[PDB]
Amino acid sequence: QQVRQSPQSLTVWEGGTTVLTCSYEDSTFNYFPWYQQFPGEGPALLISILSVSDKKEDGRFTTFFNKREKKLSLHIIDSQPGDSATYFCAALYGNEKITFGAGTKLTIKPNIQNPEPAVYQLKDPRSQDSTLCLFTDFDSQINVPKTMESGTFITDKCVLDMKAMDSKSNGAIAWSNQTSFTCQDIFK
Amino acid sequence: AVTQSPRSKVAVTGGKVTLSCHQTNNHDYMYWYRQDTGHGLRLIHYSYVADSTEKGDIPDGYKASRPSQENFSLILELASLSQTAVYFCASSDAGGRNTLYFGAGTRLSVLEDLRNVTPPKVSLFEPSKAEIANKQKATLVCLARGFFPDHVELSWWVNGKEVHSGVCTDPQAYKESNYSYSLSSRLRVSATFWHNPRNHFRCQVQFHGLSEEDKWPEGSPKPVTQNISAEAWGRAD
Amino acid sequence: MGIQKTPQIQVYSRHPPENGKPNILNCYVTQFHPPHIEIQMLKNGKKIPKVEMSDMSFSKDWSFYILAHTEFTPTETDTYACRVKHDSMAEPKTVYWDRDM
Amino acid sequence: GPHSMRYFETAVSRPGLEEPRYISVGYVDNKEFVRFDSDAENPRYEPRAPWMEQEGPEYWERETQKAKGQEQWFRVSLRNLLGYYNQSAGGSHTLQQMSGCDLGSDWRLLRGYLQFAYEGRDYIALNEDLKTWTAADMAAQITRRKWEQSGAAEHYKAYLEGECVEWLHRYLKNGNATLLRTDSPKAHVTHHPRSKGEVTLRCWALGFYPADITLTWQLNGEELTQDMELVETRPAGDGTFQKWASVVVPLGKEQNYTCRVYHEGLPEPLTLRWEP
Amino acid sequence: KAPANFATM
Repeated sequence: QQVRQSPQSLTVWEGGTTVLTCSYEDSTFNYFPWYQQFPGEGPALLISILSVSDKKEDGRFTTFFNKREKKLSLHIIDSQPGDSATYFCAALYGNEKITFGAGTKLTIKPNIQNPEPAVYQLKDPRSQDSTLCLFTDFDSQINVPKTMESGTFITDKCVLDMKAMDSKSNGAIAWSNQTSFTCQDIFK
Repeated sequence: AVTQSPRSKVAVTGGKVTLSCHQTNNHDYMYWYRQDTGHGLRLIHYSYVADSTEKGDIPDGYKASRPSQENFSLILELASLSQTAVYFCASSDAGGRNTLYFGAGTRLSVLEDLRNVTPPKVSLFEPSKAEIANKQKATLVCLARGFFPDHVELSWWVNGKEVHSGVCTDPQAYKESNYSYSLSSRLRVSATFWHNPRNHFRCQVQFHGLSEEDKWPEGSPKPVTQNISAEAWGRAD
Repeated sequence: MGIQKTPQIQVYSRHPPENGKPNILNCYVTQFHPPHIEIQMLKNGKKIPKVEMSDMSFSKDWSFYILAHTEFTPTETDTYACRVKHDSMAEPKTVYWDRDM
Repeated sequence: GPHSMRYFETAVSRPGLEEPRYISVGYVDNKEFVRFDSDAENPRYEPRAPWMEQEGPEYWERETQKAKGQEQWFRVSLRNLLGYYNQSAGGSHTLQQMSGCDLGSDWRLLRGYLQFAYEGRDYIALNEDLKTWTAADMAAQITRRKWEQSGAAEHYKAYLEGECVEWLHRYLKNGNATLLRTDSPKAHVTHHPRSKGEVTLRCWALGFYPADITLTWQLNGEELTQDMELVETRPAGDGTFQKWASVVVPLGKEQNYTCRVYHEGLPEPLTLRWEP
Repeated sequence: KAPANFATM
């Protein structure tokens, strides 16, 4: 395969610079577009460069081309949560058909700087006895535990941002096929 | 514009499936690509003029038809398990370096038995008094459970308008058992927004199942594509 | 568009002609546009079969050119010609071989 | 000295069922070196000079694929122009392209060319800056605007300054010995009476290569202009060329006139006279 | 090598 794109996915902290790279085999390739694909949508041309150039910049996005090492890269400065998407590098020669990389799934996350972790139980009022557990406002370093039991489920870290004020927060949810569980241990 | 139809398809193994694409770019080149678990864009078939088609890189199992300049269809005569994937149509002017303009994609699941297709139970868990008290915030949690296959899209609606601030939805449905998926999301608002009885909160789960093309026998609900919502009003309690 | 150009025709032998020596008759047609053209070589006013046609090419003014050729053995008696039909002209143009040109 | 490379391309639509005829010819220093024709039994780029046999099969494969892409491009472009000019469906129409580069002996790009004609008239051309377009008519303004919006000039600029220059250089290295080959003209003068005591003197040059040549007539050391006729230089069919130039002169004065033949193959120009 | 044209006319 002619266009090699790694990693499968990458996380970069919000405000950091994300660096995405690809390598290619055919040294005659001379046109290198990048496509961005947001979840539930189709890919769309982000930026492109010809092999006669070193770089192309458009706003916060820059592509770099290095012929000698047959490497292409995409830099995103001041990375926003809205840049979370799959990025596809691609290459071709002349009017030959485009070759796409496998794509890198980029997620930009806030690194939370005043964490107050808490665990809460919530109730479904259209139910007899149905409850779940919310683990919220914990720091971006820690690993959310995964279930050590059939019948109980713990979700991955999910980051929200109330753009109403300045309050991003990591959260995760747990529920069980029972009220034998308790929220105050399930999360550590 | 490049528009695909349907948005989602659930088919039986060995069943016939046609994915359609319509473009208004007046472009001569059209393409069908395959994407697997969010990776790759693999060329199946393409066409550079109305009324003919060309084999792409992974043509096997697929036919294409180009009845007009605007329309390019992908045909799976005998759908197999391995054809479960997301399919993207594109157009371009001529080809080579000319930009590809893509449709929004079609998700296909191929199943041994369509009796397994089941819409979600959608449940809305109301915020804990401890959070409201301790943090002056109120996290609502929506849970969709018991659905199959995993063609669901979850959205939140506040006072009749879709919201994106303050939401985090799981990126991937969690498989609870062979034929049963679950998905969660949360919406966080301020305590006083939650405490206002004028505010209406709705979790909507878009389930993609069977369509009109599917026949369904006499006695049970057809598990069709449909919206299922759960709701709650704010309150000063 | 656009601009038609009228074909310019020469008929001449590859080697100096002598009655009774086998030779090649050329019909060189240049400066024409559009590229669609019909070219016959004639002996006594009758189409010669098996006339070969070169590849067509064009010049930096966009006009086309091509070479028709056939084997022939000139005599005192036999007339040779090249006849060309092209949309720049009301009627076909026939150019007789003149051995001094 | 300078050097040039050119690709001359034509697509001609046909009123019947057939797709357009597409032909591409490459030239190095005005010598044909490759050719593609969609009407060949096996349509592919083919070598047209001996020295192109240095290229491997991948060269011919990928050039061929390129031509196949160009053929589609010309087909689409012809159909678009048919709409821009509101022309009837059952006709025949010609689109042509000239592309290439002129290089100095220091391998500097002197000038890049990228231009088109439709129905024998200039349509659009990339300007000398390799950045802006000159469009000849209403339809071409449509094309110009389209190419301005898609950034098309940048792609042609890249080709003209990069590949065109680099491949020309490679072709001149490989083709050097054969590109320098000459065959000298053989010249003679013929004498053809005409009316009222005048004669045509015809100065012939035969069997020469390359085609470039100059023939002049003179009298008493002055080059002539009037009473003069030149035929277009013409192939003999065997890879050499022919030309003649004539003057009309008074009977009795023929031997006063001399013909000069200038050709790069010669150690010096030929001078000759009617020799009865 | 030949040009590979970009946008159609």
